[PDB]
Order: sequence, then C-alpha cells, then structure tokens
Amino acid sequence: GWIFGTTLDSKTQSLLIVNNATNVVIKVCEFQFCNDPFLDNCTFEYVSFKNLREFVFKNIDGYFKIY
Amino acid sequence: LYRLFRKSNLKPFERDISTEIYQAGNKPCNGVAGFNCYFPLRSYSFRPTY
Ligand SMILES: *[C@@H]1O[C@H](CO)[C@@H](O)[C@H](O)[C@H]1NC(C)=O
Ligand SMILES: *[C@@H]1O[C@H](CO)[C@@H](O)[C@H](O)[C@H]1NC(C)=O
Ligand SMILES: *[C@@H]1O[C@H](CO)[C@@H](O)[C@H](O)[C@H]1NC(C)=O
Repeated sequence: GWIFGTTLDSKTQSLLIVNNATNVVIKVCEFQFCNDPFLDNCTFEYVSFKNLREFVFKNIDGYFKIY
Repeated sequence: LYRLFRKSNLKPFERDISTEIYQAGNKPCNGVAGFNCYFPLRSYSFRPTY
C-alpha cells in the first residue's frame, strides 16, 4: 500500500490505499494504523523478480489520478 | 462559523481542515491568544430581524 498527506501524524488529512489480497481499501481517515507499518474523517472511502508493476500517481485540481 | 485569518490562499476544491488560533504575523503564539494571536473562527449570529 501507499500512504499520502503532509504531516501524517493524526493532525490533518492523510490518504491511505491498502491491498489486503481481497479488496482495495481507500480511506482518508487521519487515524493511526499498525505501529510497525506492515501488513500481517473518512469523508471518502472506496472499496474494490518475475513481475513488474508500474504506477503513476498525480494530483491535479483536487483529483488524485492513478495509472 | 466563518474564517477571517489564514496563512495562505487555498487551491480550488481543497480540504485542509485546521481550526487552531492563527498568528497575525511572524510572532509565535503556541496556542495562546493575545496580540498578533487571533482566532479565525467567528460567527454572524443569524437573527430573522436583521
Ligand atoms: C480486506 O478489507 C476489506 C475492507 O475492510 C474487508 O471487508 C475484507 O474482509 C478484508 N480482507 C481480508 C482478507 O482481510
Ligand atoms: C475525527 O472526527 C472528530 C469529530 O470532528 C474530531 O474531533 C477528531 O479530531 C477527528 N480525528 C482526527 C482528525 O484524527
Ligand atoms: C500543503 O501542505 C504544505 C505542508 O508542507 C504547505 O506548506 C502548503 O502550503 C499546503 N498547500 C496549501 C495549503 O495549498
């Protein structure tokens, strides 16, 4: 996954995308997560060496686009 | 409630939520109201007789 924002310390808004092998969780909640950042307020929420994955993230006009 | 103090002009459709007491300049405040330390959150007190 990826986590976005400006300060990321439960003060202002922070994006979160996590793939948990069944769905794609997208949250904008500011709250903290697992203390070690690894895999074992919500105004917007969206639930859906052999491999090379390419992504492009950009942010224009308040819009987050993912290619 | 409405704003009168901010340190920057917001980009279109932006959602930075911050209701702390803001400085009026370079003087630090540390969350203490006073001179050059003003709250942005004001009200208009909507009455039907205005
Ligand atoms: C993945 O996250 C979604 C959203 O909370 C949840 O419904 C689902 O059960 C999760 N799957 C696993 C395997 O943790
Ligand atoms: C979550 O929402 C409550 C209600 O406004 C707020 O008091 C709290 O600070 C929020 N949590 C954050 C911003 O981490
Ligand atoms: C976005 O956040 C940064 C924090 O590093 C800040 O400096 C910048 O002014 C912010 N942009 C705004 C409020 O448009």
